[PDB]
Amino acid sequence: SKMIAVTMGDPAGIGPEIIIKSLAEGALSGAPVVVVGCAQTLRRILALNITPRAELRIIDHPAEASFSPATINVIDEPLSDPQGLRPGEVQAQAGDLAFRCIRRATALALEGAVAAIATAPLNKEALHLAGHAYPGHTELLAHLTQTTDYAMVLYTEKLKVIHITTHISLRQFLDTLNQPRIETVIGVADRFLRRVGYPRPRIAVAGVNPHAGENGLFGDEEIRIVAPAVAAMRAKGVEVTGPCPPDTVFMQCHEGMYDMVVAMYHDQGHIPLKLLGFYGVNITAGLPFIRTSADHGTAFDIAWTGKAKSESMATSIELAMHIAQ
Amino acid sequence: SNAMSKMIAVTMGDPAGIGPEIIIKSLAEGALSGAPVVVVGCAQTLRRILALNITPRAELRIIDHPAEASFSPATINVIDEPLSDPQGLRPGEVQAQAGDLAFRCIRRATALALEGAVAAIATAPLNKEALHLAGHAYPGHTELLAHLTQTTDYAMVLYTEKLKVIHITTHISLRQFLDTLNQPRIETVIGVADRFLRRVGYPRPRIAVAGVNPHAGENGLFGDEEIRIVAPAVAAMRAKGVEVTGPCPPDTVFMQCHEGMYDMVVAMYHDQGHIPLKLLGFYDGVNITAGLPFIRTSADHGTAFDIAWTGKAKSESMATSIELAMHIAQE
Ligand SMILES: [Cl-]
Ligand code: NI
Ligand code: NI
Repeated sequence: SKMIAVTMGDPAGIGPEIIIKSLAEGALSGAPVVVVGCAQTLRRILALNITPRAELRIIDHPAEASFSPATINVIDEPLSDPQGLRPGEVQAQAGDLAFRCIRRATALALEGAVAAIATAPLNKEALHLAGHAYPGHTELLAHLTQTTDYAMVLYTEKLKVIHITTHISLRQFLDTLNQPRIETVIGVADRFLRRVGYPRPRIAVAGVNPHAGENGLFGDEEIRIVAPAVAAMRAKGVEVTGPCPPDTVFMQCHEGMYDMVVAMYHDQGHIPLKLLGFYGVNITAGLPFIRTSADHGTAFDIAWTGKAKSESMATSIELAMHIAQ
Repeated sequence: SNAMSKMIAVTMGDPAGIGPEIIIKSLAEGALSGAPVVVVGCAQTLRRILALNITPRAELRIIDHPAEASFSPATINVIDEPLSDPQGLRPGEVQAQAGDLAFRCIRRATALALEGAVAAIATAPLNKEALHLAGHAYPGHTELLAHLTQTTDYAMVLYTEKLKVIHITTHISLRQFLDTLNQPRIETVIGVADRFLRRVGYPRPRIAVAGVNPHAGENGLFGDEEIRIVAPAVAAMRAKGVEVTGPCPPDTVFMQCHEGMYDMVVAMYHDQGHIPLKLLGFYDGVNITAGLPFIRTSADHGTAFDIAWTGKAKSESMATSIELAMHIAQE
């Protein structure tokens, strides 16, 4: 039984309650999931009657987990002051816990004690206040695993995408586009797909401009940057093609012509995925293990009220499990 | 005529291209057999195509005016706009007489649409080089139609029952889109969208405007086009009573429209609007040139001189464009 670790995230946010909701009932009840988090915090949430009931089984190591419906196995990573934590506020002890849970889960994944991680949201202000000077999970995970090259993947059965960049302006994407990064991401895609079991991954690389530039009629990015990256990776034995017209390449992948598309920018890849009804499926590819997450924040405005939806947390756990098993 | 609806015109386009054969295939059989469609084109060219046995059979009914049409299955009503030398025309070659015909059919059909004799035009493709060689200095249909109807403000619409999109920009580089994005154009396109949908019969169209940057900028974290250009356009049009909202995150706005939250999305650039439509299966690129005084449609195919007059060109997109023109024309 391949296990998933789930990190608590910021305990003052919605992470604790969406973890309990995800694991206490429904499809993931009794699933092989180990929570790395503050057990006392989980108990405070349970006492507020804002989630289904659950028994906690505290453990020291994933190999000591015992899975059953309505029980949550927890490796306790304690807050310094669990009873003093205030809901929905930026607190150093909360940012510190978010960091420590990621650190501990990462160590377990690197040892092979768990197969993958699914992360609950952290608050970057609190993370920084606690002395952890990372923009977010991605840079922290990269540091803890000595991973230089990584990229965001959206993963569904029929359409998979990996992104050259994500949360930057469209203009910045154009002004930073570069051949080394595209080659790197093609390589990350190939290794990622091999590791999920595709012996000979078929990868398509999207162009930048309409019609992939129509032979230079629109822009020069395809001839000067994208096509040379494709050629270099084809020479290195990757089954990669492109540049491909953006408005047909995702369609082609969805129809089974390719296993994954390399999208040039956030919306190029996100628009098609979310239209197909995937509004929990993001993977940080390139790390030594699979890491999933949801696109939502800590939601301090509603934290500890039971209003936050747990579906994206559950979807991220399900995805990690699916790939691991 | 014996139409039970408004009629539309179909223009032949460049006769040396695939226009003639895809018109015949569209109208001679299948869904549009007997439909209230009048072809404006060179009848002798259609007869040359029929004699090549590269299409289904069809009887031609030549007429002088749409009101004199008589619609029936496997018959095509044609207002004959003749080539200067129909028997000398060569398939799949740039020829002045072909460009001249393409122009004349558009001119004649436009006059009929403006007079109300037909309610829309669906165009077959023309060849720009031939159009220019015939002394008609236009990049293509859109500019020619805009000129003949004195239309300044227009935009490309993709139309399905669940997802409709109108474009700020289309065939330009992403960099040129970013360098030329301006508030007046966005206001104009919102206006074109509102008028188009009200005409269709949506008294209070719900229009969403897509952002430029991821998360529509995320309150400025990922760029400022939304704050400086797009949001002011939306506010200006809301002040004119348009039910317009945005800027919206690009990766959720098309999905929301598709789910029924909005009637139409204003897309900022070509791929932003084209990726979602082609993913849902609409790969033919049928589109409406919105803002003209009448409905005009077309498919995204060219003249395909490589296969012209061989019967290999697919007619499905032509048929879909005729069907869409006919449908939208009924409002
Ligand atoms: Cl109308
Ligand atoms: Ni995002
Ligand atoms: Ni196009």
